[PDB]
Amino acid sequence: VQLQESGPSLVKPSQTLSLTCSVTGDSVTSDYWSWIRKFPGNKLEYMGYISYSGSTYYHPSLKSRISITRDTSKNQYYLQLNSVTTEDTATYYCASWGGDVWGAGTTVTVSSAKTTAPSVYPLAPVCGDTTGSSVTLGCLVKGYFPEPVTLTWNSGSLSSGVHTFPAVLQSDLYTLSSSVTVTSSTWPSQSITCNVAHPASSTKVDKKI
Amino acid sequence: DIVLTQSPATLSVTPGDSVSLSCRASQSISNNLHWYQQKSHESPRLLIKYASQSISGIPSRFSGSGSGTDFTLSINSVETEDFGMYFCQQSNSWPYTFGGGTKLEIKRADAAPTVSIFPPSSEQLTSGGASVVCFLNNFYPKDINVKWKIDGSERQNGVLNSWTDQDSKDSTYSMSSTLTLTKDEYERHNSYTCEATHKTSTSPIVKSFNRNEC
Repeated sequence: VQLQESGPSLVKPSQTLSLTCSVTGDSVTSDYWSWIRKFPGNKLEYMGYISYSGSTYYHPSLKSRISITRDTSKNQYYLQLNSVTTEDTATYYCASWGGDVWGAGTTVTVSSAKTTAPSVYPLAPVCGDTTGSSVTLGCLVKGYFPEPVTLTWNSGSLSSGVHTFPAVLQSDLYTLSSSVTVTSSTWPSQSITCNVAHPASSTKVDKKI
Repeated sequence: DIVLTQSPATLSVTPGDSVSLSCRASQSISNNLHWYQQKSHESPRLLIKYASQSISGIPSRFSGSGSGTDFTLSINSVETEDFGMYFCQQSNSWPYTFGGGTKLEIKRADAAPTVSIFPPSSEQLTSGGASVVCFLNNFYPKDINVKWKIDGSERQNGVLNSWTDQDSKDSTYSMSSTLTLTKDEYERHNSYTCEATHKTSTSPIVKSFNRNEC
């Protein structure tokens, strides 16, 4: 048995979120199936399930906003959730009612933001924290959408001592930062550049610290 | 709805140790409890059927027990592959519900964080923004408190934090704290401070700077 979700990874507030679960190695008829979503902070929610015949049960917190259907022919079942809000942003999974088999899961983001290239800012030391054996530099990636961005240092030749943090939602836009630490005597003598690629906006920027 | 309380929040162990995770139900749920494991960017994997029934393909080190309100998941000899999230699931009442989850992490020597503070860049300032960034790197445990002070007064508004996953190498954690102000507000204060408190010491690590000067 093999499951796989599919559908848009980005939906606008008030619109309808739709997803498909393609079943393999079995028929949706010979078993019961469900939809599970994971909210940020590791919060799992059992959305509902459909029987071997087609009967359905939904989670009351989803109050008729939700709809689960199926197509024995194509051997797939579906999920529809109307008038979503940002609070519906999450990783969605389809798995056998028993939790026996699962799909890799798929992320769906609810936001009305438009594609936006990030602002990249060089984070250089305060002229007073340059007296240790090591020194850390930084890079602030601010105001982009949607995720993700790919950040490297010196086009990837610099990787040890690097901490690139998960992005967070600032003003309906994403912000992320990264630090790099090298032996103090090598900077600024041996230059360090922050490289940020944002595929969605077909952009890439390099800021030499 | 049935509230499932899993405890502890996070369990720090060393490979080989025998550990157990607790899950308390808000209502009596008989033996309608199941256990799942979820590793980084991976989907939930079933471990135990109905409180203690075994699942084919699941290593024998895993076992479950309990009924009524208290349930327990046990792992005889923890393996490096076992670190991740563990959730219990109520299928007794509707809607089905999951516990808050317990994070099984690898224990390591406590490590003090290396702290650095960075003033807004000229480019951002030109754009009317002023983000003051603070990096607290390679520390353990993850529990840490960071406070921001503007001219000696603690500032809570405008702060956004972000933590990395436990490093798959040195088992440490790192964190980023950013205080975002407008240039207007940033230029009306003098000293900015990033103060971190970690169990490794009762003395706070303090990093600061004073505007324009240095």
